[PDB]
Amino acid sequence: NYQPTPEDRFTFGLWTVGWQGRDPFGDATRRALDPVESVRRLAELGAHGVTFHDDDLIPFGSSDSEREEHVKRFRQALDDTGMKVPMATTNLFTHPVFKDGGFTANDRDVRRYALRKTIRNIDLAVELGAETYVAWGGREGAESGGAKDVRDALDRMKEAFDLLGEYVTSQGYDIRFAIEPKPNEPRGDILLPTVGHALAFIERLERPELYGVNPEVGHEQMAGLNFPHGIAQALWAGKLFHIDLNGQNGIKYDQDLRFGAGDLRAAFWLVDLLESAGYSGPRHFDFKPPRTEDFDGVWASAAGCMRNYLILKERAAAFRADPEVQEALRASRLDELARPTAADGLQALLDDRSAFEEFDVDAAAARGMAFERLDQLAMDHLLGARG
Amino acid sequence: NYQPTPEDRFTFGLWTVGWQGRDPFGDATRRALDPVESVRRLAELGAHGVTFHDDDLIPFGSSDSEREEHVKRFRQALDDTGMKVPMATTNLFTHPVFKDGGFTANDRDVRRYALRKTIRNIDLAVELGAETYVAWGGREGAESGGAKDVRDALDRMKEAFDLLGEYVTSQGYDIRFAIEPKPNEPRGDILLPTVGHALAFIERLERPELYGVNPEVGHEQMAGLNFPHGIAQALWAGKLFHIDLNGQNGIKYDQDLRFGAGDLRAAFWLVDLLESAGYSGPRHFDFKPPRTEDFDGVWASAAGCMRNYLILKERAAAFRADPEVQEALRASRLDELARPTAADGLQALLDDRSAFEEFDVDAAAARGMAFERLDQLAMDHLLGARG
Amino acid sequence: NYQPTPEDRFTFGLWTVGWQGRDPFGDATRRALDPVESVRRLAELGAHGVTFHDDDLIPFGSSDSEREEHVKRFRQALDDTGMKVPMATTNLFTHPVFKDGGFTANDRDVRRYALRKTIRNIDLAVELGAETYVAWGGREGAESGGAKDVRDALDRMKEAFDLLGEYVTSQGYDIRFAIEPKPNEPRGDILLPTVGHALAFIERLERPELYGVNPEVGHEQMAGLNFPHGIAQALWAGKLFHIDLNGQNGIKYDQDLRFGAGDLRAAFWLVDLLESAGYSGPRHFDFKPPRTEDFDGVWASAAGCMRNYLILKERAAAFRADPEVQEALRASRLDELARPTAADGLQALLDDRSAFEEFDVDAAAARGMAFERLDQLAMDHLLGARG
Amino acid sequence: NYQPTPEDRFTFGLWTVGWQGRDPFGDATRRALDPVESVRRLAELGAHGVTFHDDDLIPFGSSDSEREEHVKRFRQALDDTGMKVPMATTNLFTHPVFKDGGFTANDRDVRRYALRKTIRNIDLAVELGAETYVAWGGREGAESGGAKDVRDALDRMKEAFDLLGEYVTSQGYDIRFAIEPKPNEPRGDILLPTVGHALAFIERLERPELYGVNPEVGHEQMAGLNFPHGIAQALWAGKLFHIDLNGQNGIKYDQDLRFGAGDLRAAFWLVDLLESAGYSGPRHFDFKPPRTEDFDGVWASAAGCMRNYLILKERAAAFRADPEVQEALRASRLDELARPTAADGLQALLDDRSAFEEFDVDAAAARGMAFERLDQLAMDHLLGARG
Ligand SMILES: OC[C@H]1O[C@H](O)[C@H](O)[C@@H](O)[C@@H]1O
Ligand SMILES: OC[C@H]1O[C@H](O)[C@H](O)[C@@H](O)[C@@H]1O
Ligand SMILES: OC[C@H]1O[C@H](O)[C@H](O)[C@@H](O)[C@@H]1O
Ligand SMILES: OC[C@H]1O[C@H](O)[C@H](O)[C@@H](O)[C@@H]1O
Ligand SMILES: OC[C@H]1O[C@](O)(CO)[C@@H](O)[C@@H]1O
Ligand SMILES: OC[C@H]1O[C@](O)(CO)[C@@H](O)[C@@H]1O
Ligand SMILES: OC[C@H]1O[C@](O)(CO)[C@@H](O)[C@@H]1O
Ligand SMILES: OC[C@H]1O[C@](O)(CO)[C@@H](O)[C@@H]1O
Ligand SMILES: [Mn+2]
Ligand SMILES: [Mn+2]
Ligand SMILES: [Mn+2]
Ligand SMILES: [Mn+2]
Ligand SMILES: [Mn+2]
Ligand SMILES: [Mn+2]
Ligand SMILES: [Mn+2]
Ligand SMILES: [Mn+2]
Repeated sequence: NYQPTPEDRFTFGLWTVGWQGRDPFGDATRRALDPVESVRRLAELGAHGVTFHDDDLIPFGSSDSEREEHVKRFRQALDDTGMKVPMATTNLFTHPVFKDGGFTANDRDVRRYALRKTIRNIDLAVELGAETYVAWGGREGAESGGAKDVRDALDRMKEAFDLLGEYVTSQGYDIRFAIEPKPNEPRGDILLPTVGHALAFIERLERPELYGVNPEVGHEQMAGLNFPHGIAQALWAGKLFHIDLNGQNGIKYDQDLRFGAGDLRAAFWLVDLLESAGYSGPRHFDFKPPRTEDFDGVWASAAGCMRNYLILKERAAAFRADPEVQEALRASRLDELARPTAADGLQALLDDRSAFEEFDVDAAAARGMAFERLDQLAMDHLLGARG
Repeated sequence: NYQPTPEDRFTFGLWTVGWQGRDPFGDATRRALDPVESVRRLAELGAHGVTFHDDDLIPFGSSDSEREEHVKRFRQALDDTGMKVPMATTNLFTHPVFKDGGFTANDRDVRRYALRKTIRNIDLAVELGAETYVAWGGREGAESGGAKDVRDALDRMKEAFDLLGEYVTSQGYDIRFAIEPKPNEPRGDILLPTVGHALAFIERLERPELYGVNPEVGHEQMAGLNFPHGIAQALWAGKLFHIDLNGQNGIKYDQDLRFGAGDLRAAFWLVDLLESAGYSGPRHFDFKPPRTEDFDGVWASAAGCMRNYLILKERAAAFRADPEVQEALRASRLDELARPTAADGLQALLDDRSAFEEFDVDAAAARGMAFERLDQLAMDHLLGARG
Repeated sequence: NYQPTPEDRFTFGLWTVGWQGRDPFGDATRRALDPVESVRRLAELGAHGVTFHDDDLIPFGSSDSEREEHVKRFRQALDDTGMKVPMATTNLFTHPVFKDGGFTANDRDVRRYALRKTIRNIDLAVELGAETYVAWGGREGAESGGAKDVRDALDRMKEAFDLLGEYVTSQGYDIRFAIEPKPNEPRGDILLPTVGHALAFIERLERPELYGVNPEVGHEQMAGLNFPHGIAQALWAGKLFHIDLNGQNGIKYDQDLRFGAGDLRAAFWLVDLLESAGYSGPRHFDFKPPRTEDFDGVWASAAGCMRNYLILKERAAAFRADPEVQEALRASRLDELARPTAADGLQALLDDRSAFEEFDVDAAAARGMAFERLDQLAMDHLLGARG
Repeated sequence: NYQPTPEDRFTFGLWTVGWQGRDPFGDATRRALDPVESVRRLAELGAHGVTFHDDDLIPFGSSDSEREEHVKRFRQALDDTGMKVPMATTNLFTHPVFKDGGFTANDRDVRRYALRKTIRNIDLAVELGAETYVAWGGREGAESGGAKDVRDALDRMKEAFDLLGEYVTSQGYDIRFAIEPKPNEPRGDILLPTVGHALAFIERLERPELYGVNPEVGHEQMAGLNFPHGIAQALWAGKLFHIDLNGQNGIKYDQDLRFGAGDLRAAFWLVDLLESAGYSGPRHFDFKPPRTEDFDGVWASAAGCMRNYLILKERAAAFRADPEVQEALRASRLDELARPTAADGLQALLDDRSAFEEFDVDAAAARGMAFERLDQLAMDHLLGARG
């Protein structure tokens, strides 16, 4: 059971399985993977596709012809396997020139360079068939309060994304942008640190319809936030364009554990939500096989990502289909939450004495919500302990 | 030095100095304060004004005539002292009926009751001259994932605020709404948990211009977020309608320490920002004198709030006026952050070979940002150690 | 399946199911429970026993004869049901007199009073057959740095516990003490904030053998610590005298969720450890049924505590009995971790050239730990997805 | 003012100022520093000394004669400048062989290698005159629960430290060990994660007198703990052998900011404590100049460490010498905290009716602690705002 196939739409970044294990306190524990080899290994495990930063696919500073050759070999592997490229992104974080940011570097020349590097990869992404272009502003931020005027920085951020929107519109490209929040690391505080901040920012862009969010499980958890709540807000706004799936154990460094590790209950409620809402985008994993692992462990970790999603999907589906759960949901008045509070309108509400003057506050207060019983039914379903 | 006067616009909630010291593990340590007495004591310390929830001023369940009498006595104290009431709010959290929320309770009758309780206090607030009406959804949330469908809850939240907006518009009242985020406590996760989430939500209301945010120092810090960054985003959006000032030591329960306690450097950078941006609203303190304190300690704690703001204001002003700091800010290219990245437009950027083909990436990378020197000048100014 | 019986040794505090739902922002949602009624309800659910603070059983300020009568009625219920009282504790936190602590209050008279209140309840506990007496220093701490000289406070803490040890020794009582850490709440920082700090402190008492720890799942998680690691250290030291079981979602206020809620994987690894190590003490639940719940929800929440332990016990047992897991544990060299590094002694180690001069560092480095495969087998067992 | 001299005993690790700026998301921004150059630059800024890991001074895998030459050149720089080497440590974290630990690696051969690498550097440290040898178990831990049996791991940890203690005793070396805790990073959870856990562990070693702690400001703050409280416990136990000074903004990745940055009030209370208790060891800075900085910024950041200590020292000293503060400390009964609760003994306490039967609980409860006034005097002193 729980065998993935390409129709489950599981995708992986090249940088995930290709992570060599260099951390801030130690050297690489694994050799570099050829992108072609990752493509084939992932196809064999049942993945749908891969994603890339520019610099994962084409070594930084490659000539135009080295570049052609890298793309050609990759494209051949995609053709041989049937793997897709639904998303791409830019590396605006590794090279030293990006030490104070890309789009919001204090140096204007760096900001211009960041835009040009990005635009060149948008052309490549469209050529490979990507529908979503992710921006992760990992260096946009500060360690000290005087270093970054945040209002000016947001003006620069909006300028950058507006220009990118003008570019795609002018070229007639069919690609949308997704902003990936993260609250900190590697900068002390990162700009647009949560899904909320990103959603609010998007509404001030010149063409807000071209921009959504790419939330990551572990990033929101680094701020102690409820990830399924955040995703529900993004879905409610119509802005869940892509998602990064992984695990995280609490408020600490960005662990990027395989999906299902970390906060397992939150993973269950995330799956429940994605599947109930009909999210139809890629189930993308942004994870790092731990540096303890050899190559066999790398592939085992990747497989476990997919396995854990398909297990949780089954459990959530059983939960929602259970008539005893359906009855519980009514006992807890989930049905009533979905009805309008005042479809009769404001004047009717104001004239309704059962809403205030004659509302029996004590009787309403005495009614239990029956949430603990509901939650235990959810636990029993997750654990497969329904007698 | 550092004596406040009413022109500094310092305000306090009645619930702040009036907090009796009941916590989840212990009984009250102080007797209840009469609102009239708080008004006079605060006027003597140099405050500008007070704020209230409905239930702080009028005991829950008062008759129409007890209500009149409470308001009359309060109004007399305001007239005797010259104190203003710039803000008011509703208690939709204390009474048991609000155990699952007000605006987003699963029970529809409770939601209607929450709206009616709110509207009655909006009329009172306008009569007392409040310009801002705060909403803190402290019970809107969940302890378990199945208890609250978050999409439906946001539909209900938007319904409630839309109706309030219709009400104020229809009455011709000159009052705006400010949403006060908090990430958790007393619910396991609270809806709209940060300034970002609140800002994004506001953009989906029918009349977004009537709604802003009332961010609180300690609340954003409960998610480990940078408070001055959050306020800069709110100012950038034009939505900083009011602010709650206090202190918080990290990610834990909501401490509500006096302003300046907690993260002192963040307090300095907040003051710097508010004063540089010309925020002209109330400097409102939402703090709890610790339960260790008697009445003399209560007034000492309140006075310290004001004192610490005026000290930090002086230090920030000295920082920004220091020519050596002005030179540092140029050395760190803050000037350049404020200039447009590409006022020449997209086509010019694309044709500019100095932005990419001929950009010397190594030379740009080698340039230091000089941020540590700048930050030490900021430290020296804060500490009054400029030789 | 998963029906508890008294032989599973599940115990509950009277304050758990008896929590009325008063939180720092709201009033009680449930009426007070008679201790006799809790005893009978818990006996019917299959619990083994109950625990109490002095003030849960005997209202503060009771006369000697009211006291007798309270104890008599409780004792009758214990006799009627077969319920035991394995643990007792003192309330040194609720009454205002304890606002700055009990054992470490700055006022010496309060400290003496705290000792006398404690000793009176130790006599009661011994009469009811308790084997463990818990001390939770919830008020021992500070909100500000100058308020508490911590060295003097630790001298006072050690003085208090030494005196209690002298008391029990002098009376010939067969009772041991267990210190329950918590890092913060209701004080800004609490003394002995983690299991580590408590263990270290115990070693400086005059009779360290009489003192152990009473760690609580949610408390260690409030500091972002791994609870099963902490318990392993306490077991290694021979100091796990009692345990508090509950759930907690990350670094925030003390939630006291039912056991199994919160961090579900950590619950699995805790059960695995307790059962593998042969912990033979009570499985005590210190939880709060959420205030959303009526009485039916209270009992459902309590039942779920027990259910979730018995499910996890079964899953952990299946994990460790699985031959494929046993083989995995060898592949990951858990066997080798259990062997002495240098049973040959220091000189032999120093003369062993295969340990250094001729150690092939590259070959050792290339070996994968196979941890991800092991962890996925653990996941599959937890979820009941072993094909 | 605030010019350091070698008598202030400020020390720096070679790895601090020598950090090249490689982080988990980016390449180095600065070239490698020769240790000789760091020694001379630091001597010019007024430092007392430097500290080293084996691998900072002697490139891993050096021959015996390269090794001699590295040590000779370093020793010459020490002789030229008058700089001391008070502390040394081992790198048991960088090389891939240490991916699962040094002392607690599951592979027994790695554990033996870790011991031999350590012993070789203890000989070097003694030759250079170090009095303290630090052990930071950065790789001792796990990402998953099944990977590390923690009891066995602690047996292995104790074995390793016992053997080191036997080694130094047998050689007659005058050097003590200090364990440096950290709660996580680069492992998901690290063993002995706080000062408490380390202190408790030390008490189970064969010769506990040879072992103390090397607490780091930012590490304890990564668990949300109060650093001055932790240090007070270490001083109370007589185990503060060395300290790492730096700054950290809350619960996140290990920032290693310059001292005084981060939580500035905690820095003030730490300085107050160190100076009041007469700590006479090195004031060692374990900080990372941010990667935004060039070499000029590196030296500015290092200088700021020292400056900020000397400013805080002056402010704390002024605080404690202020007669108005001395009077406040009596008003808050700090004097009484320092007196024994029951120097009269247990029987006298039991017979003292003023301790219980006739204690007026209400009168004691009504007395305010006056802590807020005290804390504001502390604030005013820190800020230099005493009129
Ligand atoms: O944006 C693409 C990716 O870039 C980097 O690898 C980030 O660490 C990751 O979280 C993000 O998803
Ligand atoms: O909204 C008004 C106030 O209501 C409550 O007292 C909250 O605890 C507080 O943070 C908020 O500012
Ligand atoms: O010590 C007994 C109990 O006292 C209080 O109720 C605490 O909140 C709880 O954690 C502790 O277990
Ligand atoms: O133990 C010596 C040092 O080793 C490493 O550099 C650690 O990151 C640091 O915290 C520690 O102080
Ligand atoms: O470019 C205008 C900008 O200039 C600043 O005052 C920089 O000093 C900003 O805070 C504002 O967005
Ligand atoms: O009222 C329509 C709503 O109904 C739900 O499906 C409730 O099941 C929501 O998730 C959506 O906002
Ligand atoms: O009672 C002796 C004690 O006195 C203090 O100096 C109080 O000033 C302590 O820090 C020490 O433990
Ligand atoms: O070496 C004895 C050790 O063996 C284990 O059971 C390993 O299975 C430990 O938990 C204990 O410390
Ligand atoms: Mn991540
Ligand atoms: Mn990601
Ligand atoms: Mn607050
Ligand atoms: Mn507030
Ligand atoms: Mn608890
Ligand atoms: Mn407990
Ligand atoms: Mn560190
Ligand atoms: Mn350190």
